[PDB]
Parts: sequence; structure tokens; C-alpha cells
Amino acid sequence: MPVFHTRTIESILEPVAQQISHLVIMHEEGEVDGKAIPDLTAPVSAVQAAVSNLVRVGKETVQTTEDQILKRDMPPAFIKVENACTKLVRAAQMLQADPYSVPARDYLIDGSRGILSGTSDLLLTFDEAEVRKIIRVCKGILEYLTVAEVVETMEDLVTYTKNLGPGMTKMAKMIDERQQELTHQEHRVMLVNSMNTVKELLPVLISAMKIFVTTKNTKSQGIEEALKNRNFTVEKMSAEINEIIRVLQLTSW
Amino acid sequence: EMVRQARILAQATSDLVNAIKA
Repeated sequence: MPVFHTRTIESILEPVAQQISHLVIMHEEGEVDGKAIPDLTAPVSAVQAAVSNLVRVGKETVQTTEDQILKRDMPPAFIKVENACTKLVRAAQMLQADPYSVPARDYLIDGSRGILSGTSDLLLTFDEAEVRKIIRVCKGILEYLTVAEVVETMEDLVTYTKNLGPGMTKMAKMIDERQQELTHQEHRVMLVNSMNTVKELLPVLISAMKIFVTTKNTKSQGIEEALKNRNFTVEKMSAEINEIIRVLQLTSW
Repeated sequence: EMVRQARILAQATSDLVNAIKA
């Protein structure tokens, strides 16, 4: 179609995409021109039924969703699959009158391609919505990292750790599950490495905050280092989370 | 997930394409 974005989308569309790619070449080479195509009334009727149910359930979502971007990006896919379906239905009609109909064959290839393209669009639009759910979790952590600098007491720090810790565990789970699904290895590597770095820095962040909190009135030398270490760690963690957010939205070709 | 409806449409399309080639 060519390459699909996730292993789930791949598992759904890859077989029919390959079958259509072969059909396209067959048609380009005139391989189906010579023989009568049998009545496709039944198989086309099944496609029509599947299209109606797809669009029905898709339309339900468009008015049963809070998601504003999902609202606008989904409808064009219904129109595409609808168009494709009219060609398939028309081809079946033509073939009933004349199994050697050339226009019918053009409708078969273009309709099959249209079904694939529209369904691909639909699944990506849902996928994009799922990625937005992951990014909102990442942005939550980004925001909570900005208020590390306001922590001044041990009870502030304990509260901060108890809030940030689980948030990080949730993000880690989402990124780990997401990377496993990606079809592009380069992107998996970036997500894994970034998440690994974020996990490494968490205890480094808390260590520096603890020194500051426990020694702020001493005034050591360790205080200045604790402030610098905290600031630098927050900066580096934030950069890695922003990289995760970037990679989640790529892309390829 | 609209995976149920997508899989059904993909399989129905596969059946169609197979019938054309047969």
C-alpha cells in the first residue's frame, strides 16, 4: 500500500494489500482480459455489507466522541470507501451482462484499491487518536517536572515523589507497549533509549532534591551543587520526553 | 478499535479479489 504503521494495522491489511498489488500487475499485464469473470454478485454483496457496517460504526464514533481532531479527519474515509463500493457494485452489474466487460475490470481494480486506501485511512485516524492519548500522559509528566524547583521541604519532596513515581510507571508502560507495535525499527530504538534515559535520571533527580531539601540552611556547597544537579536533570529528562513525543508522531516517507 | 469491522471488510475484499483471479 506500501508499509503499514503498526503491527496491528499490518495484521489487518497486509494480506489484502499484497493480493491487490498482484491484481494490479495482472491487470496492467492484461492477464484477466482473456477469460470470463464469474458472477461476483455474492462476493461484492459481502463487501457492500462490510462497507455499510464500517461506515455505520465510524459515523457513530464521529458523534459519540469528545475528540475534535478525530471528528474532522474520519469522515473523508467514509466518502472514499463509499466511492470504491459503487465501482464494485457497478462492475458486478456489468459482468452479469458481459463477463468480458473491460470497464468492469477497471472498476474492480480501482474499487479494491479504494477499499484498501479508505480502510487504511480510517485505521490510521484511530491510531493517531491513540497516540494523542499517550502524548497527554507525557505532557503531564513534563508539567510536573517544571514544579520540581518549588519543592523546598522533606514533606514537599515525599509528596512530589509519591505523585511523580506512578506517573512515570504509567508512561513507561505506554511507551513500552507502543514501541512493540511500531513497524519501523529505528523509531523503536529511539523510544526505548529515551525511556531508558528518563528512568535512569529519576533517582538522580530525587537525590539532588533530597540534598537541597535536607541541607538548604547549612549552607554547605552541596546546596549549590544540588540546585545545579536538579536543574540539569529536569532539563535532560524534559528533552528526552519531548523526543518521545516527537518520535510518537513520525511518519516515514 | 474498529478492528472487527476493518478485518471483516479486509477479508470480504480478499474473497472478492480471489474470485476475480480464479
